Amino acid sequence: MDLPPQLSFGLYVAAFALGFPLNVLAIRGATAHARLRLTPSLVYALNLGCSDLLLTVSLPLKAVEALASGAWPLPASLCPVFAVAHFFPLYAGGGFLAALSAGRYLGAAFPLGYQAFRRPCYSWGVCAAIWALVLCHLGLVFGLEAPGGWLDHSNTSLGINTPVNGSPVCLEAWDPASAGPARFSLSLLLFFLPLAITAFCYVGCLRALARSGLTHRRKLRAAWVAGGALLTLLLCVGPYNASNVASFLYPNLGGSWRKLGLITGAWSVVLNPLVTGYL
Amino acid sequence: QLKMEANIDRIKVSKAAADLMAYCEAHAKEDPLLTPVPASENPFR
Amino acid sequence: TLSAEDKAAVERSKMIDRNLREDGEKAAREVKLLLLGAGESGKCTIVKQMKITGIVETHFTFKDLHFKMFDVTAQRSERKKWIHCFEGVTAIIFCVALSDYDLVLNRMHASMKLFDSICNNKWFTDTSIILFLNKKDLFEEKIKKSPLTICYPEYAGSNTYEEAAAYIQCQFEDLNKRKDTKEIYTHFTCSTDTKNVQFVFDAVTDVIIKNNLKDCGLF
Amino acid sequence: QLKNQIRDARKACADATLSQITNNIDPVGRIQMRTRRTLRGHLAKIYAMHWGTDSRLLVSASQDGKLIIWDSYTTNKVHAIPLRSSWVMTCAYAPSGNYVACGGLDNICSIYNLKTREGNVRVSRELAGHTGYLSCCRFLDDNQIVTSSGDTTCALWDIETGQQTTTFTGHTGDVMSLSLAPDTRLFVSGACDASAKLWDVREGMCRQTFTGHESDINAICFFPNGNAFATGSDDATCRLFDLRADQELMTYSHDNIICGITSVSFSKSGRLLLAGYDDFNCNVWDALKADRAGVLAGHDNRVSCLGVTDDGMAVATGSWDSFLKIWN
Ligand SMILES: CC/C=C\C/C=C/C/C=C\C/C=C\C/C=C/C/C=C\CCC(=O)O
Repeated sequence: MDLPPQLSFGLYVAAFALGFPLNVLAIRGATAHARLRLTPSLVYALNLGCSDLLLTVSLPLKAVEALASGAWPLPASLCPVFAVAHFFPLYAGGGFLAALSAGRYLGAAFPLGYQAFRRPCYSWGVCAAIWALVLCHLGLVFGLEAPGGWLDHSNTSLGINTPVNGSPVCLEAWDPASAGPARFSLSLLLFFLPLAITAFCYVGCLRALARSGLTHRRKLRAAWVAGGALLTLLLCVGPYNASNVASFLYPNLGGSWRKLGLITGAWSVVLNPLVTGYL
Repeated sequence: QLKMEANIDRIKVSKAAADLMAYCEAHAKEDPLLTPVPASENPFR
Repeated sequence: TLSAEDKAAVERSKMIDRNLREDGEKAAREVKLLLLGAGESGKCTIVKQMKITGIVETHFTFKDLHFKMFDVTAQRSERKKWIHCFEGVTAIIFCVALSDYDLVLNRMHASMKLFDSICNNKWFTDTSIILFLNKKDLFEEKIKKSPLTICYPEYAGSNTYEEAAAYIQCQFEDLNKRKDTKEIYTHFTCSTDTKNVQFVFDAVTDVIIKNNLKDCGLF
Repeated sequence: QLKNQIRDARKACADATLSQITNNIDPVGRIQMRTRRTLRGHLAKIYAMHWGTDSRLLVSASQDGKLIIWDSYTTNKVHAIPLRSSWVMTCAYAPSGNYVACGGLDNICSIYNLKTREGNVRVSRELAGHTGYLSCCRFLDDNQIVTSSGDTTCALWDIETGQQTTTFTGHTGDVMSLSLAPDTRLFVSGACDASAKLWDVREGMCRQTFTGHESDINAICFFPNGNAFATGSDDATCRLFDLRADQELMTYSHDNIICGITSVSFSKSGRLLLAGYDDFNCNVWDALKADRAGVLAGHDNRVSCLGVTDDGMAVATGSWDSFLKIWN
């Protein structure tokens, strides 16, 4: 039971029109907070805001392609650019959330050491490392798997694969059992390990707070904030990776599952600032 | 001390106000705040 | 900066700025505590235990952590004029003489009034406060000898040490209106040296954890 | 009896108000000031500042434990004296520029010699003898300094002798601020008893006392003429007192302002006065019409102090944040 194209287009437009003002307001608030004083959490907030803005910029092409006659209503020259702009933020947000959870765990379980090592330079360096690693992984996978690479067929187009007729969007009509292991490895290394790190840091912070003698209200507020962030990350990223691993396990997957996964991933840009916007 | 404070010479308030007004108007030109200063020779700009 | 004098001035300014940055980095991780008391409690017994004008400065390091304690017993002036200077301190150490309830300057009432005044200050809302009750043995001897009803006519019950100490602690703790964002670490002073410094270190660690959580955004 | 006679004499001398005399004056237009220079060397809240004689170098003392002399023309720093006590609330600059004094919770007005043979700043004297928090230190000459403490008294010290020579007593409340006349022969002190007393440098007794404030006085400053001064209290008002008239001339207050006043200073000609406020705002009042002329909202936390240069080229306002602004 695939969703009608009109409903998909409408929900994409609504999601973009709600996310964009919230995203720009969150970015403005983060910049205003950083102007007075710079904090390690503010760096992650600014990075998340930039990723959300990039995702909103990439949204309209997907929104207009979601129609029935929307196989590829755009030039193919910038198709890899759109694919990167749509794929990078999904893992970038998870990486930023994992880094923030690690920082919170370090500041809670090891307060003296964290205070002695309070340096925004370390946060900027780790953010740059995450950006570089994700970009390098995406580029290597695009070269190895997508057509036009060294291991790809010579008689092919970069991001275009229409063996029958027409012209589809990048990764919209990917050939089954072609980049299955590559997509599975990307999903693992970009979400499952960050998810495990985030869960470990969350449970460690909760244990440290329980062992702490702080006020019950402060502990409850911190636990609620951490749980809300974890629930946001789950409900925004997990379904897409689950669909990817289900497709990798056996090629029987096909139909509206990919559309639902993409819609859930697009809901991230509109749902994340609600719990982490620093308004 | 209060007796010494009481035995002092006091002048009219109007004369003192007139003197203060004359002092304020005499140095109005010399004050760089009442009259804006050009940036050509301003040390701070 | 064509002139040599201008270059020298710029270099001196850069050196001064780097020295300021180094000093700020050094002082960022340094922990300061404030010592307060009413009447004879201004001269706290912690410094005397360690041994055996204006602000008195004391330095001691526990568990590789530097602690600074300031004594304000010599500042016999208006408290509100200079109370805003002691802002951003890690914690405030309050010492109450439990054996001063019988003595009249009334001493316990004055201590409670001063505690209420300092706890309700607009500049001390974020700062945590540590409550120390001294002379527990003297207090128990006094209540065994003299009745406690004189100090608290409303209070009724037996004259044992445990319930009297609990009642005093509750009456001291319930003196703050903001019970959500303010925490009080009440304690009883004992002859053991390790217990007091351990409690102070635990309170400082809790304050540091709260500050780190606030910085990370969990507040 | 004597107080009643003094009040009757004050009432009789009040022939007319200052507003009636200044009615014919054309009102001054609105003035806009911009922060020409910003100083960010400090890493903690500052409490006092004082300009130099040449109107180029100024000294500011902050709570981190040291004071920095700033060259406002170039914004670079020229000196940095690490104070022994981190609790400092006052600072002073010598008229000759050689010496710098500071004081705080510790009852010491430490004096440092900027000019030394070895080229390194060193402590020249360490004055002691006060029993209260040192509210303000001010230099009379190269060898005379006047300090006001929290013991409801003021004293005159000698740098070479190291001991106070003349002491001033009579204030009911703690003295908070003081200002020096241009001829350095007489001065006032603003205590917490809502009163200001006029003292003598030479013989040292209070000729006249001024009352009328509803709260403790935090700031005080003489008129450029030297025959009048303005006071700033915690009840959000500024009163211009006249030495000859021995009574309040004009009051500067408004319904909008309810916050206290930290620092008060006059301009070069005395036409306009700048007063700090607890809402990180500076109001440029009119000394003759009690009308606001401008608002300096360039600060963040609270305007701790502000001062005007001798030539009146620019005004510098300190504040509890690490940034210092120069307004011109
Ligand atoms: C694709 C991204 C996947 C993982 C990304 C980064 C991950 C894990 C980082 C750290 C956790 C455990 C240990 C190393 C210690 C690290 C310092 C990192 C952060 C804290 C900085 C701060 O918030 O102040």
